[PDB]
Amino acid sequence: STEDAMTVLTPLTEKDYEGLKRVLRSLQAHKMAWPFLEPVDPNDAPDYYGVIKEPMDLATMEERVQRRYYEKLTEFVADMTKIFDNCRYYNPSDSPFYQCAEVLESFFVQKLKGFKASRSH
Ligand SMILES: COc1cc(-c2cn(C)c(=O)c(C)c2C)ccc1C1(N2CCN(C)CC2)CC1
Repeated sequence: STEDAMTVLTPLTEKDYEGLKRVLRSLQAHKMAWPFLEPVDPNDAPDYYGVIKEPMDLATMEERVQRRYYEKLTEFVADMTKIFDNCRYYNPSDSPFYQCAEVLESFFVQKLKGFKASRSH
């Protein structure tokens, strides 16, 4: 209800998408976001799609944001987390992609905390 506190389960409104779009754009503009901007190209990693069952990337999240796919903030955070978890599953810790996931994930958490602090019904 309008009287209850905001949480990760609060239904997202059209208004909340202004902040989600801002957060997503900030990730897309980060210099270390290059491994995640688009789906992994099978030619760059021929075994990838036989290992990673649920791929995710920032362009797919942008499409989902445009379609208002996310009903609760938990679902948005889950897709973002899948990007980084897939990266850390598939790649060794010394991979440049893994290093990009470590910086971009804590940047996402910084931005998400700001989104949450600013949110009202
Ligand atoms: C080696 O460069 C990349 C690697 C990945 C990648 C990302 N993530 C998360 C992975 O887990 C794996 C396994 C990979 C391979 C993404 C993009 C590129 C870039 N392009 C290379 C040439 N290609 C034709 C277009 C993309 C942008 C430099």
